[PDB]
Amino acid sequence: KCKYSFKCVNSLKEDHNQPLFGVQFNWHSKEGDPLVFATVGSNRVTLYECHSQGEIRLLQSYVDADADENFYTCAWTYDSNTSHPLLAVAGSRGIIRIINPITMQCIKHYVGHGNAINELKFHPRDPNLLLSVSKDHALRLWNIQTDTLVAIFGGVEGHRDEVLSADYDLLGEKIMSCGMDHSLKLWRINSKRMMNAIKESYDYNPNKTNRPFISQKIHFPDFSTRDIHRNYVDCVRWLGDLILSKSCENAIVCWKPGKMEDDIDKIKPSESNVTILGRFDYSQCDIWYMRFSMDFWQKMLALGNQVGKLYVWDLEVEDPHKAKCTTLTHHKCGAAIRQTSFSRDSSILIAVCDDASIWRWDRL
Amino acid sequence: SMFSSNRQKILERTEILNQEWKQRRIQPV
Ligand SMILES: CN(C)Cc1ccc(-c2cnc(NCc3cccc4c3OCC4)n3cnnc23)cc1
Ligand SMILES: [Cl-]
Ligand SMILES: [Cl-]
Repeated sequence: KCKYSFKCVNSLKEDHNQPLFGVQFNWHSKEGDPLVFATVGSNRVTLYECHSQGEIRLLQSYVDADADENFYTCAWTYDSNTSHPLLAVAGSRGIIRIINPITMQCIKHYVGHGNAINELKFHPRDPNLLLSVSKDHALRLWNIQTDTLVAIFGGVEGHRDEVLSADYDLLGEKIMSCGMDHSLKLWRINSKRMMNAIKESYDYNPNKTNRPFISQKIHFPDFSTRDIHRNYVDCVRWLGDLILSKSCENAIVCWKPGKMEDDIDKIKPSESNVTILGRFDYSQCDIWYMRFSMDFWQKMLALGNQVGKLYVWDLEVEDPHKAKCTTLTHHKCGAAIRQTSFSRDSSILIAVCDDASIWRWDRL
Repeated sequence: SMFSSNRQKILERTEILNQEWKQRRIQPV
């Protein structure tokens, strides 16, 4: 049975009054340094610092030059040469912006997606590898050190509709993506082809060659299934070698490609079987665009619902029914919680809402 | 168990990431 308990210590509302779609704590900050998180919504990116007695301190507010931009996602990284933190943001315009979080200057941007970007993810070992997932049906892998487009995951056997989410596994050997076509697709990046494409993106030097960098066009995934959910799949994360994914059926499904005993690294691209291992049930979260999250150690799973409830499960409890923690509710938190983020040490859980409100829950 | 085996993979792989993070000194925001 779960023992995790939390207390709501603070809340605030951003003055733009627009829905907040993204929230991320900076997990790159070193131990002892202040806990910082970013929020995204409207044409805004806002940074906050967490302090004692539930204090949420406003640090900087970025306002995009384009008033019609709607940010949907953000992700933290660091400059591998100077150790400086960096923040990537993207949304409806289909443009990735790399912002210096200390000054709020847009350092650089990446154009190429034919439509909106639904999610950004940085590789867990290499801070220069940025993955973007888009309404154009494709995923794109970028090397932000050399400003190159490494690979485009899409085409013949890629997604047939908007890609809503994606996740790298813990060691960054593979990606699972999902979207509106009801499918979950695996893309290995530790293949000889992709490891060489990544190495080539590092050798690319414009002041040494006049030819443009050639991106890989990966048309075929390493696994594909439409047998987990019967509707859009708007969130996917790895849980070790297993997968967590959700649709609108008020359940997060824990599953794995192949039969029960099949090794993730030995499944063939034509594998037609899937194994469901369990379901984390909840209520009132049957609307699209509702993200679940986990803490760094993958000991807690969190998901907000359409009426302001925040569900939490203890992932160290094998049966998902006994894994359920006490649901986090506040009588004033009544709008849809689009995304949550735990601090690196799991001591703080932040939730962001459709009414521009931010809620801080501290672990007891 | 499938559970204990998967939990052990998560424990060892997050420990690898945690050690890589411990060696780093990223500037605060
Ligand atoms: C204002 N209300 C009443 C209407 C409304 C309008 C836009 C979206 C929306 C959110 N988000 C994205 N994408 C990012 C994304 C993908 C998956 C899961 C989540 C996401 O962010 C929140 C959690 N959108 C893309 N196109 N419209 C979106 C949602 C609702
Ligand atoms: Cl992040
Ligand atoms: Cl191909």
